[PDB]
Amino acid sequence: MNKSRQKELTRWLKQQSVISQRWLNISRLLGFVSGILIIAQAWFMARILQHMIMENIPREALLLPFTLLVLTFVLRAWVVWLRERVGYHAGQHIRFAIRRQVLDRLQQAGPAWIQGKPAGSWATLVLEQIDDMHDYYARYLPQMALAVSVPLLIVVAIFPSNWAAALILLGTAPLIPLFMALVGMGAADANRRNFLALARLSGHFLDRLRGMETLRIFGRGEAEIESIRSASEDFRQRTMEVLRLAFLSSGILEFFTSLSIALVAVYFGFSYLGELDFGHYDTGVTLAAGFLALILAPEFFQPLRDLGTFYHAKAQAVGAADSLKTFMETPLAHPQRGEAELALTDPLTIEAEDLFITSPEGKTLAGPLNFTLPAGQRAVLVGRSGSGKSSLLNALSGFLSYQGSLRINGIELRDLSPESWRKHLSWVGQNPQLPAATLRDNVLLARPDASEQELQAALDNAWVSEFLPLLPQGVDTPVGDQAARLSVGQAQRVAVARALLNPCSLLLLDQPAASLDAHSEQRVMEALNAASLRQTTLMVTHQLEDLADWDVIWVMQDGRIIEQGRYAELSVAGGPFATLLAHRQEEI
Amino acid sequence: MRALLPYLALYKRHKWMLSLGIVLAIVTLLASIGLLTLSGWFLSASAVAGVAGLYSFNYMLPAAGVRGAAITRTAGRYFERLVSHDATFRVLQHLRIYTFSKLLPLSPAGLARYRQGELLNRVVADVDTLDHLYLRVISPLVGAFVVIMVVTIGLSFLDFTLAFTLGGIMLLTLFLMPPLFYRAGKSTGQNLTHLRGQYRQQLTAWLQGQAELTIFGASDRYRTQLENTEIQWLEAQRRQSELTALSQAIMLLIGALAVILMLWMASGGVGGNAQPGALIALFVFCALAAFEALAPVTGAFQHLGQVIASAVRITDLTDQKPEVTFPDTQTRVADRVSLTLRDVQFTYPEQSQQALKGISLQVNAGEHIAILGRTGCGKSTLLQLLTRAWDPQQGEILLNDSPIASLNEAALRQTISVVPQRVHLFSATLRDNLLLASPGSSDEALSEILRRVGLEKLLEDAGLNSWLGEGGRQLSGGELRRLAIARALLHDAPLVLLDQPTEGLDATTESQILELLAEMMREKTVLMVTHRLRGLSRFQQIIVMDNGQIIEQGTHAELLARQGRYYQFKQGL
Ligand SMILES: Nc1ncnc2c1ncn2[C@@H]1O[C@H](COP(=O)(O)OP(=O)(O)OP(=O)(O)O)[C@@H](O)[C@H]1O
Ligand SMILES: Nc1ncnc2c1ncn2[C@@H]1O[C@H](COP(=O)(O)OP(=O)(O)OP(=O)(O)O)[C@@H](O)[C@H]1O
Repeated sequence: MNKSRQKELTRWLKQQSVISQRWLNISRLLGFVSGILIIAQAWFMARILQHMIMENIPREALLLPFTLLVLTFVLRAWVVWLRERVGYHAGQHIRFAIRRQVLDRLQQAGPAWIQGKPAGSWATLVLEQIDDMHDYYARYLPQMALAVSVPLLIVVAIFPSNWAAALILLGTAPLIPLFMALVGMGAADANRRNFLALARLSGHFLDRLRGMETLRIFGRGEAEIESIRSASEDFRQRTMEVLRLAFLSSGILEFFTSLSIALVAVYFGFSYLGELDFGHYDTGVTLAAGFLALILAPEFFQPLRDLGTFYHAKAQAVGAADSLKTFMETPLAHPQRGEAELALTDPLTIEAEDLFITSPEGKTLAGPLNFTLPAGQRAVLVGRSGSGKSSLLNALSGFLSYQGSLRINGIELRDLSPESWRKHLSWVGQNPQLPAATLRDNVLLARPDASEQELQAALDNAWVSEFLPLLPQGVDTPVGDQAARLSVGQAQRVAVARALLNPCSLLLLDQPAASLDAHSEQRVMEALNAASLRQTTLMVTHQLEDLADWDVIWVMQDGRIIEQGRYAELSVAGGPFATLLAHRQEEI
Repeated sequence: MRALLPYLALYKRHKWMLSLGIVLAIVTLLASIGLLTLSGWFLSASAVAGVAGLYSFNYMLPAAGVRGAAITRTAGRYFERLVSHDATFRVLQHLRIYTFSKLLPLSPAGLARYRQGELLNRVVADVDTLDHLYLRVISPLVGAFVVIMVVTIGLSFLDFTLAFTLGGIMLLTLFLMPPLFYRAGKSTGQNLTHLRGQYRQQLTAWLQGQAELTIFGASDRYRTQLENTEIQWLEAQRRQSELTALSQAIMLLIGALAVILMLWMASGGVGGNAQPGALIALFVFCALAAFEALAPVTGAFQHLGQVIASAVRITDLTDQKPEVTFPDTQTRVADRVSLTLRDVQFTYPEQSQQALKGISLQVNAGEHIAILGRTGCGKSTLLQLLTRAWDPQQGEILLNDSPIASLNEAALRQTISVVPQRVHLFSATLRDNLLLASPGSSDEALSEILRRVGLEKLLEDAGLNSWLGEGGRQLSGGELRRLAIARALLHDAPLVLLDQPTEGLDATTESQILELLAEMMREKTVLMVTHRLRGLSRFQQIIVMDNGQIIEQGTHAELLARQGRYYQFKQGL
C-alpha cells in the first residue's frame, strides 16, 4: 500500500458521496448555526456574571438575559438533535447503494470466481467491510468544513476585546494537523492488515467447521486448537497495534489543548493584577473579556479534536476499501456481456473447431477439440479419468472462458445474453447437493407453480416415491444441512426428478447412475433414455454397457478426441475403446 | 439479567490491571474538574482586589494549581485506556478458544440442530459484542459516582444548600436516566442480533450452490428475500440512532437547567455575608464543567439490550452435553483384531421406525468380507456405529473379545481407519492435507505413497507446497477418491473400513486401485460396501435388504447354485 494506492482509494470513496451531498450540506449548515448559538450563549453569560459580581446589582434588573439564555440552550439542543438524525440518514443511504452494487457484481460473476475465496471471507467482506464506512460517510465529511469554519467565527467574536488571547489561540492552532498527519498513514495500513487477518480467521473457521466428520474419524482434536489460537493471536496483535496509534494521537491533542487553556487563563489572571499590561486597545481589560475568553477557548479547540478523532475513521474506511476494490476490477469469463436471443424451439447444433477451454487462473484444461452434433441426436463421452469432459460441459454451460469456437446455430456462444441462454439447459451435475429447505421445493426448483405434474415427475424417473411413505412428514420433509436427512443414493434420484420436470432444448447429463444398485440404476436409465430421445443430449456416462444405439461415441483422453464413431464400428479393433471394453467384460 | 453473570466473573485473572483503569479514570476526572474550577476562581478573584493591593500572592495558583492539572488530565487518560483495552482483548481471545473446544466433540446429530451458517456468527461476531461490557459498563458508573460524592463533599463546606442541590440533581439524573433508556434498547438489540444472524445465514446459503441456482433461474427470488431481510435490519439500526440522539438532547437540556439554577440561586450569599464576591464564579464554573464526566453514563446502560442476547446465545452453545463419553488409560493397541456383533438395534433421533434391527456377524483374525444391498438399507449406518458415532439401543458390539465402550479415545481412534464416500478437501497445503493420517511420517514417504496410487500429477511445478481446496487448485471427481484412499494407507491400523472405493473411476484405474488394495492389505481385515459385483473372490459375502442378513453365504459359489438372492442381482431385472 503505497501513496498512489491510497489516493486511488480515496478518489473511489469520494465518488459515492454524490447521492448524499444534499444532506451533507444540511449537516454543515446545522453545525454552523450551533456554532453561532454557543457564542451567543457565552456572551450572555459573561455579561450576566460581570454585572452580578462587580456592581452588586440585584437580580431583578438582570431579569432580561436569563430568558434569552434559556431560549439559546433550547435552540442548541434542538439543532444538535436534527443534525445527528440527518447525519445518520445520509450515512446509511450510501452503504445501501454500495452493498447493492457489490451483490449485483457477485451475482454476475458466476460459480467459478466465487470459489476463489472461502464463503466465510465473502460473508465478512459483504458485512463488515461495507458496514465500517458509516463513520467516514457520516461524520468526517461534514466535519472537514466545520473544523475550519467554527474556530474562525469564535476567534473573530473574541478579537474585538483583547487581541492577546486571539493571538495566543491563532499561534496554538496550526500545530494539530502536523501531529495527526504523522500517524494517519500508519493507521491506514494497520487497518487493512487487521481486516485481512480477520478475513483469514473467519474463512479458516468456516472451512474447519464444514468438515468435522473427517477430523473426528482421524482424531485430529489438538492441532485445530493450535491453528485457531494462532489466528486469534494474529488478529489481536493488529487490533492492539491500531488502537495504540489512536490513543497516542488523542493524548497529544488533549495535552496541547490543556496547555493552551492554562496559558490563556494565566495571562488573563495576571493582567488584572497590574503585572503585565501589554495587550489591550489602550482601555484596560474588564472581567467580561476574560470570562468570555475562558468560556469560549475550549469550544474553540473542540472541533479540531473532533476532526482528529474522525481522521482515524477515515483511515478505517480507506483500509476497508482495499479488498473490495481489487475484486471489482478483475475480468470475468467473457468481458463483453453480449446481448442476443437465439429464438425458441429450433433444434440446436453444437459445433466447435479448435476449442481451448482455459481455467479462471490461466491454465489449460482441453486441446484442439473438433466436433459437430447434428440436429439433435445423443452423444456419450467415455475415456480415461482426468481428461476434461466436465470442463467441456462447464464451457458449454458458460461457467468458463473459451477461445474462438463453440458456436451454436451459427451464433457464437460469447454473446448469447446469458440470462436468456441458460433457459435452454437442464443440468444434472456430478455429486449434486440440495440448496432448498423442503424436499418438495427441490423437485420444484424450475417451475414453482404445479401440483399435478409433480406426481408424474416423481413417478416417471421412478423410485423416489418408494421411500416417500417412510419419512416423518412426507414430501415436505425438512432435509438436513447439506443432505443429512437423506442418504447419498437418495439424493441422486431427487436430482434426476428435478432435471426431468419441464421440457428444454439441451440436456447435459452428467453421471446419473452414481452410488446406485442394479435395479434402481436400470429404472433411472430407462427413464432417462425415454426423456433423452426427444431432444439434443450430451452424456458423460462411465459404463460401457448398453450403448448400441447412441448414434455417436467420442473416446477422449489427454484433453482431446481421437475416435468419433459408433458402437458397432468401435467394438472390433477400436483402439482404446476396445481395451476399455475388454477390461470391463473380463473384470466382471 | 442473570445471563450476564457468568461472563462478568472473568475478573479473577486481570483484576489489578482493570482496577488501575477506574483509578486513573477518577483521577483524570478530578483533574479535569479542578482545572476549570481553579482557573475560573483565579480569574474572578484577581479582578476584585487585584487593581490595587497585590496581596493575593500570585505564584501558587497558576503555577502549582494549573500546570499540575494540564498534565494529569492528559497523562491520566492515555494510561487509562491503554491498560484496560490490553486486558479486555486478552480475555476475548480466550473465549474464542473455549467455545471452539465445546464445539469439537459433537459432530453427529449434535450440531445438526444449529445451521452451520450461524454457528460462525456466534463464534466470531457474537463474542466481539462483550467488549462493550468489559470497557464501558463498569468504569463510567463508579467514576461518576465517586466524582459526584467527592465534589459535593468538598463544596459542602460553604453554604450546604447549594452543594446539596447540585449533588442531588446529579444523583437524580444518574439514578434515573439509565433505567429509562434500557427499555427500548432491549427490544432493538434483540432484533439487531436476530436479524444479523438471519442475514448472515441466508447470505452464506445463497453461495455454495450458485451453479444450480443460476442454471434453473432461481436466484432472483433468493436475492429478493435477502433484500427483504436486510431492510428491517437497517430500520432497527435507524431506531437505535434516533434513541441515541434523543439521549444526547436530554443530557444537554439537563446541563442547561443545572447551570441556570446554580447561576440564579447563588445571589443572596453562598454562606452569610449577603454579598459573596468571587465565589459565584467558581460555583457556576463547577456546575458548568461537572457534566462532562456524567455525559457518557447513559450510553453504557442503553446498549445492554444487545449484549444479553449474545451472552444467551453463547451460554446455550457452551452448555450442551456430549453423547459418547470415553474411559481412560486403556490404549493397549495390538496387531490382530476380530469383530463380533451379537445384536444391534438402532433408531435415529427424532425418528420412530428402526433403521437397523437384528444384525449378527463375526469376523475372525483378518478376514475379507463385502456387503451388498439396495440403494437404502442402512449399510453406511452399520460402519459408522463401529467408530462410536451414536450409541446402540440394544445388544453389544464386541471388539477383540472386549467391549467397545471400555476403550479410550486414544485406542478406538487408533486401530480404526475409514474411507468415507464423501471426501472433503481442506483449504490447506497438500503436505498438510495429507498428514492427517500419520503426522510424523516424512517428506519422502509422502511422494512414494502418492506415486503408487497413480496420481503422479500433483507433485509437479510447486509440488507439495501448493494450496488445495477453496482458494486454490480444486481436484476432480476421481482424484478426490484417490486422495481419500491415499490418506488411509499411511494411517495403517489393523482394521480398515472401505465405505465405497471406486465410485467415479474408469475400468483401468479401478483395476489398478483394486490390485494395489489387494496387495497392500493382506494381513488385515477388510469390510467392503460395494455396489459393483467385480472380482468377488472374498471369504464372505453378505446381502441386506432392510434390516437383517437375507443370506450369509460366504463362498460366492452356492449363490450361483441356489437360485435365491444375488442370483438375479447380476443377471438383470
Ligand atoms: N481450476 C483448475 N485449476 C487447475 N487444475 C484444474 C482446474 N480444474 C480442473 N483441473 C484439473 O484438470 C484435470 C482434468 O480436468 P477435469 O477436472 O475436467 O477432469 P475430468 O475429465 O472431469 O475428470 P473425471 O470426470 O474423471 O473426474 C484434473 O487434473 C483437474 O485437477
Ligand atoms: N442423519 C440422519 N438422520 C435420520 N435418518 C437418517 C440420517 N441419515 C440417514 N438416515 C436414514 O437412514 C436410512 C438409510 O440408512 P443409510 O443412510 O445408512 O443408507 P445406506 O443403505 O447406507 O445408503 P447408501 O448405500 O446410499 O450409502 C434412511 O431411512 C435415511 O432416512
